[PDB]
Amino acid sequence: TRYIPDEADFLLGMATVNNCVSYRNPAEGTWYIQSLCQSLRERCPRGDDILTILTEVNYEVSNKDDKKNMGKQMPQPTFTLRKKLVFPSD
Amino acid sequence: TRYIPDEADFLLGMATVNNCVSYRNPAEGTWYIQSLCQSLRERCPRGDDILTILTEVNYEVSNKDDKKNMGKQMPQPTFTLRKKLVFPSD
Amino acid sequence: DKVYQMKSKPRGYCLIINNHNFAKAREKVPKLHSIRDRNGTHLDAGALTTTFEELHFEIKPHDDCTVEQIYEILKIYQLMDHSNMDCFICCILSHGDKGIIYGTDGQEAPIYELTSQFTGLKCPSLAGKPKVFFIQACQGDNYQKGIPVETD
Amino acid sequence: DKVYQMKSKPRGYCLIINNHNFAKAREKVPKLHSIRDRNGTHLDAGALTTTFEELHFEIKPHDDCTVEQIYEILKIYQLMDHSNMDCFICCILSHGDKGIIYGTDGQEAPIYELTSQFTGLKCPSLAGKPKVFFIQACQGDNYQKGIPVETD
Repeated sequence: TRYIPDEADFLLGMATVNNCVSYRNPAEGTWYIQSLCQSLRERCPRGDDILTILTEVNYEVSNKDDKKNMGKQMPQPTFTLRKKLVFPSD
Repeated sequence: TRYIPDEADFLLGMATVNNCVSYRNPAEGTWYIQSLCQSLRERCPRGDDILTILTEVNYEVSNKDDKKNMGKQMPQPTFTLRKKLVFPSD
Repeated sequence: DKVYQMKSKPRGYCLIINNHNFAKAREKVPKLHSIRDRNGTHLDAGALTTTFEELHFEIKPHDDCTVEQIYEILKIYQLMDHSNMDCFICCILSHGDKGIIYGTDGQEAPIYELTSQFTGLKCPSLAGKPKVFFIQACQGDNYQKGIPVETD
Repeated sequence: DKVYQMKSKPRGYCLIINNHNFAKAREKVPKLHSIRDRNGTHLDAGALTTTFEELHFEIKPHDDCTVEQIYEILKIYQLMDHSNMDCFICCILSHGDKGIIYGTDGQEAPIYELTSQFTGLKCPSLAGKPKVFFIQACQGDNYQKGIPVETD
């Protein structure tokens, strides 16, 4: 048989880079999870992979702001994926 | 004008997950850098993006082994990229 | 391009740890005296449920978990037989700080202590299959500053 | 899909920090008494040079750098005007340990101390442009174990 690393095939989607805050709109949900779900629902039927989708989440969340503090939020995926990750609808 | 996060648009390509070794063949180069260069030279002309390429590097390096210790190596990219990253040839 | 097999129904379990009520944290942990309940978090839990059910995952929600409860839940799934699954997803909605998430009791769980339960050696029936973790939490108390750029 | 602009020639600088000779580390740092020279590292430096020159980057090689020399080099590029560039790349080939890389002198540079020099506020002429870091180094002394899977 073949052997791959013990820690292969992980995807860790973080709402924010280390040391910083992430944001929750109490009437809507969090910037990160709401963006993630929107992108998944839109792009998974198109056959787009999760890294393309998380790139879009980085884009969308990067354009939001906390006008109280002039604050921003930067999500940050990390991965040991060895193949494209798609979630087909059929 | 528009504002994006201070830490946007980074790609960090690590040869290995935290706590573990990476490998160098003294007659060939390192598993990670040699795989990276091969994949870049092959796929950039095809228009493939850097995340697709680093996924392939994860695949290739995951199939190598250190037969002295039955050791493996698992590379690990992390990113705050907000767009597809391609390196065109023209 | 190589792509992960993704054809089982269900695709796999999608855990949702949904932490709203931090009364115990406010009560028991001095520095978390004024940590607030996460009003609106149910809207994320619902969005994830809809989204991943649509993508053929089996949703396993758990509301208001202490750190020990979080570890109990993950142990259950670490020891479960995923042979008939193609994927595993775990979503954590909570407060957090550098490298950790908080239980509703204000105890800390390091993120890599959570993910490491599902390595190939610890969960062989997920070997070679994608394991996806979405962590919605602060990772510290600093505000991320903005930088000016041209509009796309 | 949105894609980063990548049309300038050169595309940008591609730094290569190429650490081979660790005599000073062996001499000055007790625990690194038997840390070995990185024989063959020039083969990586050359592969990166060929590859990124082909992709229209301007290669800036630096051999056998102490931690202070590494910081000196990065400061130069942090203060440089990248207005006419579309990208910045920095490749580090060295020994390392958890979260750090070693200078040839066996001093430690935390990886995030290196990358953080190029944030939008610290390097405005790279704001909105991709900044890519490739780190070839150990991140500890543990062997990554193997797990059995079916052949593709």
